[PDB]
Amino acid sequence: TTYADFIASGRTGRRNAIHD
Amino acid sequence: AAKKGSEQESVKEFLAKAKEDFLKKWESPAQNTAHLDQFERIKTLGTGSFGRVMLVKHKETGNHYAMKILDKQKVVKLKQIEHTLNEKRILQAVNFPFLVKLEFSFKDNSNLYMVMEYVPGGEMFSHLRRIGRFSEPHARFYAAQIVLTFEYLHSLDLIYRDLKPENLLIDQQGYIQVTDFGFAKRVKGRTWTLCGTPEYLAPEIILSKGYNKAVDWWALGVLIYEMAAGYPPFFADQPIQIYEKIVSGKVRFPSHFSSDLKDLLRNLLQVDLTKRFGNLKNGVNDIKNHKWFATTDWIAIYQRKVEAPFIPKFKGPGDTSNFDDYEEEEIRVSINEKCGKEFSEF
Ligand SMILES: OCc1csc2ccccc12
Repeated sequence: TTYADFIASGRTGRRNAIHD
Repeated sequence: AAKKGSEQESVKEFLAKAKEDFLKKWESPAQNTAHLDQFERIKTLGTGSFGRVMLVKHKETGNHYAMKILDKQKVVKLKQIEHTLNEKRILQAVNFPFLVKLEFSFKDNSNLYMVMEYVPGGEMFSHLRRIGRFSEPHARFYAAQIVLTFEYLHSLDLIYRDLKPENLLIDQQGYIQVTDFGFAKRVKGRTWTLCGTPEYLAPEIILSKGYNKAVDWWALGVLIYEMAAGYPPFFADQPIQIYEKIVSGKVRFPSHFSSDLKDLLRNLLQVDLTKRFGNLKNGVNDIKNHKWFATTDWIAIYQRKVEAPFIPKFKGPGDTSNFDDYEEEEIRVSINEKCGKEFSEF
């Protein structure tokens, strides 16, 4: 499932802004 | 969405008056309205690139606040000088129910400080991840507040540029307060800075095209999707892979998404700027009048008269149990003034 794919991903925690 | 009777005139008059108030403060910003020693530092509520947000207690009144601390030297290294001046000048000038209030600001040899209202209910991010996803009525309630907030901000020629659940706090009434104006900018016409958060970037930002307030409406699309699905419309392990998905022009919706919700999102997650809702002749009204919002009473939302989906747990003043724990660090203040010229207007 897409949900399981998200939960197993490296980006379920707080996401930092980017710059530059 | 095109009709201009009397309700649109009430909106216009409200915005006219709001702009009057804003411009007075925009042109004569508040400055140096407190001092670090007036506050007792309790606990770190969150972190960012150039500093942290700490729960503090104002000694004279006993009020709690959230104090954002920015290390001047780090702001300079990350070339965020002008963005930081933007952030404070804008935040001290705005006034809206769903924007966190700036109560004081000041600086010392080492740091910049913005003391804001403490919003005890925690980040939407924390609640969303824990519960998994919000129901559509739940997501609609939050979404409506962002819609009115962007209507307000954009009318002031502001672009917000960092919408995400991490920046939305739930107050004790269960309503939203937007925090972090680190990328907010007052600009008429195009701007070009590559900034924001990867999952939420509009295609025109990724492709270095020069862009405007329509990027906020794209980000609203991402937010609504993420609230209702439990995950964002474009995710991967690395930002570059995320960008590829964003520019591709393809989006897929969970099977539980209502027909109305999918139609709204197709119009917000629209790569073609001449078709993206929020960016057409009818402006925000194309969004306010979409039938996914047919049950939304916009005035009632603004007046906080609508019953919130949930009310955060509250264990008396100063409690932080709705926030994650962070490693605590010392606020050091050098005996020498750093970066004086750069931040003189702060
Ligand atoms: O999410 C931490 C945070 C950043 S600004 C602010 C304002 C009130 C409560 C928390 C926060």
